[PDB]
Amino acid sequence: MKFAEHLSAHITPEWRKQYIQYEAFKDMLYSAQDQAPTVKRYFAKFEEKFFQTCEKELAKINTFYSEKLAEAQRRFATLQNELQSSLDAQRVQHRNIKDLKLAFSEFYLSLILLQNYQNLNFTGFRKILKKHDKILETSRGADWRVAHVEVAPFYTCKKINQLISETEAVVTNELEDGDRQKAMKRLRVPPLGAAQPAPAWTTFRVGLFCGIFIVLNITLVLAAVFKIWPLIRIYRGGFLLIEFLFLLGINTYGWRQAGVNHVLIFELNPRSNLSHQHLFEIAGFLGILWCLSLLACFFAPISVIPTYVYPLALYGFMVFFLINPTKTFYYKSRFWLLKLLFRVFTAPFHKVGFADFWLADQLNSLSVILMDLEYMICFYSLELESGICHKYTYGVRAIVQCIPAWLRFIQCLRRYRDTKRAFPHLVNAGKYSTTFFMVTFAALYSTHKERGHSDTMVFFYLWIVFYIISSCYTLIWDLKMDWGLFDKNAGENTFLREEIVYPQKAYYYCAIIEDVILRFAWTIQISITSTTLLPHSGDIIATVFAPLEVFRRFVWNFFRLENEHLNNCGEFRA
Amino acid sequence: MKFAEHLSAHITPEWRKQYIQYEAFKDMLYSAQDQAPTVKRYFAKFEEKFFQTCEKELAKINTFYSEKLAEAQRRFATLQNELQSSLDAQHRNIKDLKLAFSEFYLSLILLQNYQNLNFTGFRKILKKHDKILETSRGADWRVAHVEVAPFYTCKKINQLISETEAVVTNELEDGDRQKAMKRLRVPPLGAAQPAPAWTTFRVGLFCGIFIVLNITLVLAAVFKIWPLIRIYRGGFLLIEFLFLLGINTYGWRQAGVNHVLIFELNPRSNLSHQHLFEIAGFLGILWCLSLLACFFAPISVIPTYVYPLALYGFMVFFLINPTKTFYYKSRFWLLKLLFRVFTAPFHKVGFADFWLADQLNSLSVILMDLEYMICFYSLELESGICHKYTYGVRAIVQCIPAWLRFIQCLRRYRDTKRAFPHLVNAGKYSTTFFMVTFAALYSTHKERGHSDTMVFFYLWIVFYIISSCYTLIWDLKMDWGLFDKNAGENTFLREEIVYPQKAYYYCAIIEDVILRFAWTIQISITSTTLLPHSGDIIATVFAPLEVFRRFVWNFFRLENEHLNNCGEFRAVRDISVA
Ligand SMILES: CCCCC/C=C\C/C=C\CCCCCCCC(=O)O[C@H](COC(=O)CCCCCCCCCCCCCCC)COP(=O)([O-])OCC[N+](C)(C)C
Ligand SMILES: CCCCC/C=C\C/C=C\CCCCCCCC(=O)O[C@H](COC(=O)CCCCCCCCCCCCCCC)COP(=O)([O-])OCC[N+](C)(C)C
Ligand SMILES: O=P(O)(O)O[C@@H]1[C@@H](OP(=O)(O)O)[C@H](OP(=O)(O)OP(=O)(O)O)[C@@H](OP(=O)(O)O)[C@H](OP(=O)(O)OP(=O)(O)O)[C@@H]1OP(=O)(O)O
Ligand SMILES: O=P(O)(O)O[C@@H]1[C@@H](OP(=O)(O)O)[C@H](OP(=O)(O)OP(=O)(O)O)[C@@H](OP(=O)(O)O)[C@H](OP(=O)(O)OP(=O)(O)O)[C@@H]1OP(=O)(O)O
Ligand SMILES: O=P(O)(O)O[C@@H]1[C@@H](OP(=O)(O)O)[C@H](OP(=O)(O)OP(=O)(O)O)[C@@H](OP(=O)(O)O)[C@H](OP(=O)(O)OP(=O)(O)O)[C@@H]1OP(=O)(O)O
Ligand SMILES: O=P(O)(O)O[C@@H]1[C@@H](OP(=O)(O)O)[C@H](OP(=O)(O)OP(=O)(O)O)[C@@H](OP(=O)(O)O)[C@H](OP(=O)(O)OP(=O)(O)O)[C@@H]1OP(=O)(O)O
Ligand SMILES: CC(C)CCC[C@@H](C)[C@H]1CC[C@H]2[C@@H]3CC=C4C[C@@H](O)CC[C@]4(C)[C@H]3CC[C@]12C
Ligand SMILES: CC(C)CCC[C@@H](C)[C@H]1CC[C@H]2[C@@H]3CC=C4C[C@@H](O)CC[C@]4(C)[C@H]3CC[C@]12C
Repeated sequence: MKFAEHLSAHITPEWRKQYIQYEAFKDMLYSAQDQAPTVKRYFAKFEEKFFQTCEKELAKINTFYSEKLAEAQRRFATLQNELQSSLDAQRVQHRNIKDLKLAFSEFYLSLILLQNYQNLNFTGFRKILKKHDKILETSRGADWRVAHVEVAPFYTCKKINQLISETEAVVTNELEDGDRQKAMKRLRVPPLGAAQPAPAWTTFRVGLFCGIFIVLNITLVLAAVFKIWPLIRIYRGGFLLIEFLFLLGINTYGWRQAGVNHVLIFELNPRSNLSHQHLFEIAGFLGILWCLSLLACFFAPISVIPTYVYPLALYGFMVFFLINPTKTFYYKSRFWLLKLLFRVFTAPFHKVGFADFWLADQLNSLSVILMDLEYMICFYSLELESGICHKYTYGVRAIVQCIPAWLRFIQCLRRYRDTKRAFPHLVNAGKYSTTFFMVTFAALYSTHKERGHSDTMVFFYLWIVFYIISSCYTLIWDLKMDWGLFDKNAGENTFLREEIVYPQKAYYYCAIIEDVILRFAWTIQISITSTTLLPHSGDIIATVFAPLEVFRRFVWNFFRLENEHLNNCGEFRA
Repeated sequence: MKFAEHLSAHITPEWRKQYIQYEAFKDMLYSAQDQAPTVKRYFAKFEEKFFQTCEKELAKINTFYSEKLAEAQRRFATLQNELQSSLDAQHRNIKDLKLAFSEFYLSLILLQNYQNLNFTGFRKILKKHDKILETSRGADWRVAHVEVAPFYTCKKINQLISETEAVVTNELEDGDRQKAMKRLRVPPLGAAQPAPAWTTFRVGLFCGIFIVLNITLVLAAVFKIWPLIRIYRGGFLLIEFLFLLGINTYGWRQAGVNHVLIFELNPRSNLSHQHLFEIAGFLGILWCLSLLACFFAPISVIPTYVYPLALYGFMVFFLINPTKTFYYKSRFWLLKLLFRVFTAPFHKVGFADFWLADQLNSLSVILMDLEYMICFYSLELESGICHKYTYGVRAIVQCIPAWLRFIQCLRRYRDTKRAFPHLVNAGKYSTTFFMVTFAALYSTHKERGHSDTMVFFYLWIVFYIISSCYTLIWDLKMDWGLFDKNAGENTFLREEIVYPQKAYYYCAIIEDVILRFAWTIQISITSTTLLPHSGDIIATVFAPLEVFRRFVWNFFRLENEHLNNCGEFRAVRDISVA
């Protein structure tokens, strides 16, 4: 019924510019009919111009299809050579054959993608020429389609069908022991992008969890206004995790809408990947659990059950929700996340891909959870001078604060060793080491504040200068090296890059301003939380700023993924 | 992919028997493949049997297609005659003719979809046979017979469709093709149309808020001047009825019961079950908020009694909102149906009017609560004067829905002139009048020294038994069409059942048996003062049960009505223009 929306929803992002400009053709036809008042001569001239544009688009489609055909043939030849080599070779062999199977599946997916490209282009050409015929009341569009479009190489080439059949047969005969069902179970390509909406049950569950979360938040606010353990420092981590999951669902939705191929960037399975709806569902469920635990703490209806059981259990459930061996709840994604976390926490011993660095950055923005965990350990170790945990600073607190920065710094060092490109990796390593310097100097100042060493005023100046250095370093890296903004090629996009996938420039400008403000706020919050510093209002400031840090990292995720998709800023791809 | 499910979802329900039996062919293919051990000759014999079955299916499909095409041509001829008559006459007539033309176009599109689906199924099943048998003879059979069958080689339907579009856009749309193809487009129909994502999200959000608010209300009641039960029972029953009606719509869609045709709704624009669910969720959210405000009374200045009224007022406004928003089409249709029902004698009784009258019969508790709240406001504002004593107006208001159904049955008898069904139904509704009147007489005479109260008590018990038996028998035999003599396998049922499980039918029968007596007891208790102590609690408990019973009854009555259309192969409405 409507081909503009169906097409745009089915466009392959990386090939967006190579499809027929159906919307442009619509605008051209509508404008031509709008200016219609000699008159027949003008109509004939418009017809000639329209069909010249059609020929140009058809030629573009043909050249793109020919290039993709050559690429697919080369890929098939390479895959056959690899299969022969693996067969000659036959733990390591199993991994090799699995990688070969994955490569064959990816190549088949590419063939399906280009077949869909061909079908969509032909359908768009036919529909636009039908619209031309209907608007201009002429039977010449069909003649033009039959004369050239019907005989165009892109529509008359069946090499892709033969390649698909050959790939299927080869996989079935040399990778699945002659079973076609198993081969097609992995080769089949379901609808991609936004073509397949999320299940109705998933959306209903997301809505149910959102409603329960909203009502429970209202109830919590009412209980707090009306109505032994620090509840803020125990529940801030959970609240931040829920907020991060919700903002990550928003990030995934925006990436899908803007054509940012985060599936390829994150190296996820394109045939089956988690969507924003599932992230919203998980965030809503975790928020429901968090709200229930906090309400139980506020009320404690059961006396036999101590209050401290409620927080622990909540966070225990969360742990049990992530390390569950059973294949019940997002098991594929949960196992992938577990592997990524293991790689990140063992950063120097694994090659650093985009996913590892991205998760390490997320942890950098989520250090408050580790700080709260360490504070809970301190509370259970000593407090259970009364408030000794938050009144003094120790090295363990500083190293716990710097753990995410340490992980990122070691990742950058490993990347430098692997690639030897000193500039980016070492500049990023220094950016992360500014965090170590700032935290150490803040801890020294806090320790010296208690005793009159006479060298506490000099430790404060060092902390101020290193705070400024770290803030400027992080902001510059975020604006220039992460988002790729402030580029010379952006003639029409001031303070941006040449190409921006997102619709509005206001998004980018507000992002720059918010990045600066919340970078300063994040540095301040890290300074406050790492050490005693403000002994009275520090906790409130940290609690207020941590959600702002999560929001800043969410916007940063948006723009970092955008830059990575447009330009290989992270150099994680060939 | 998954062509069996696609065929099941896209088949026209009334033509279910007339499609290619894809699942049956799959069964034959799988059974033959498993039975494979002389092997080649056995395979050839199975292939011959499969081709014979395919030939039978092709002949049946061709015959059905020819019959439907002939019906379409006759309908087009009649429509052209009506158009000529209208031209000779030359607003309501033009609108009715436009509706008839749109319905004919819908029927043509349905027949074309039937043809395309049958051909695609024939191709898919023959491809499956080729794959399983490792032979290409099925493709040859498809080419020789399926691709040359009259049902697939006849493009007369496309020409008829084009002629219909031209006629509509010329003689009705004033030579505009934009107004045409908007009245007659036939978007995806049946269960093949997914509901909007935002609608599902709103349904979920409303359900979650409703659940949490209900939990809060229960906690407040268990841990923390105006009868709240009477005030809010009507609203709770309305919310429950809306939720169960959404369930009814979902089940009708899944089972293929074409409620759209039975209710005479527009096939192109239908209210999905999720829309009903979200409406019920929002109404329940408002009801829970009002109840919580009554309980806690957060605003001291605002009196408690304002909270319910407002809610109900909003509810009324929600139904009365003249603005073209918030299901304005469905709301206006419901308002017209209600106006027809409450003025039954002066309007022709369709299925929708009788169905809504029955729904109101199951929802008499709302009217009773309204009357009680009128009495309380008039008199109370002798403690409990309204509750302790009853009057004739109470019984009359109780019998109102039964009066509506009885007069509808009388009108149906007057129109059709058939005396069995309509007058037996009228007697079954008059039993309610007798029972209510005798209950009221006994309750009135209990307080006074009539000296014949026991006689009226015995009369009330006799007529209560009579009414319960009458309603139960009518529900089981007439409404649900069960206990039919032609039931071969489905004992105590009819020959053909649209729902997957007969256990559902048996459980529904038992539940109706119990709940008809429960509903009669509830009506007796509410209408009079038989049980002044526990009567209110009994009525409150029974009213949701009455709504559940009228939900199950809706299921089975709609199934029974749809089976008649299935037998008649009537997939579209019969439009008459005056
Ligand atoms: C400081 C303390 C800890 C801080 C928090 C730690 C971790 C959470 C952070 C990020 C989660 C991953 C975000 C994915 C981003 C990429 C885009 C995308 O959406 O990708 C998703 C990946 O889904 C995920 O990874 C899971 C999403 C998160 C679910 C949360 C589970 C519960 C966690 C409990 C918290 C644990 C600590 C206890 C509390 C103290 C695509 O899924 P797929 O199925 O295509 O996956 C690929 C699978 N193949 C390749 C085999 C097909
Ligand atoms: C004693 C009090 C009685 C309580 C009220 C009981 C029932 C009213 C609701 C529904 C009855 C009709 C249902 C028909 C069955 C098929 C399912 C379906 O609903 O399908 C619908 C038909 O139904 C409806 O439109 C029902 C409308 C529902 C709107 C909600 C209004 C609620 C108002 C609340 C009242 C407040 C009272 C409180 C004061 C005490 C099909 O949708 P369409 O878009 O094809 O509609 C047709 C529209 N064309 C003709 C243009 C295509
Ligand atoms: O509205 P009408 O009745 O006057 O004519 C409509 C009709 O064109 P027709 O006369 O056959 O040439 C549709 O064809 P159809 O789906 O049946 O298909 P096929 O016959 O199978 O090809 C077409 O859909 P589409 O197929 O191009 O998506 C639609 O385009 P529209 O919504 O604008 O959407 P856009 O594509 O421009 O975004 C036209 O609407 P209008 O142009 O607004 O008036
Ligand atoms: O992703 P992979 O292909 O690299 O690895 C697959 C492999 O196991 P691994 O993780 O390598 O240790 C399969 O068995 P395997 O070792 O005999 O290997 P082969 O496929 O013969 O090479 C296993 O099938 P199973 O026995 O559980 O059913 C499957 O599990 P699971 O997700 O539940 O998926 P399902 O199979 O249930 O769909 C894994 O994922 P996927 O194939 O993508 O699905
Ligand atoms: O590869 P497989 O074996 O897993 O699936 C095959 C077959 O299933 P099988 O195993 O024989 O039982 C078909 O029926 P099915 O299982 O979905 O149906 P049920 O619902 O159970 O009836 C399936 O869909 P479909 O033809 O019915 O729509 C079709 O897929 P696909 O490429 O989309 O074919 P096309 O639609 O584009 O023609 C494949 O046909 P082959 O070309 O012969 O390989
Ligand atoms: O569609 P019909 O032709 O069968 O009936 C339409 C007709 O109502 P009638 O019976 O004559 O009283 C229109 O009034 P009219 O004669 O002044 O003018 P027109 O020449 O038709 O424009 C009315 O306003 P309008 O929408 O068209 O401007 C429109 O409302 P509806 O679409 O609901 O509302 P919205 O689209 O605004 O939300 C009705 O659409 P139906 O939904 O199908 O009933
Ligand atoms: C108050 C100010 C400082 C905060 C910074 C502005 C916020 C509101 C801006 C910064 C980046 C923006 C996002 C950037 C990209 C997208 C993807 C798009 O498909 C939908 C909108 C969405 C999701 C934007 C929403 C608004 C947003 C979050
Ligand atoms: C009270 C005791 C004796 C019996 C209770 C039986 C209830 C649970 C039975 C009676 C009628 C049944 C319904 C009959 C028809 C359908 C439609 C189907 O597509 C889904 C199930 C559904 C919705 C059934 C669910 C179960 C049901 C509601």
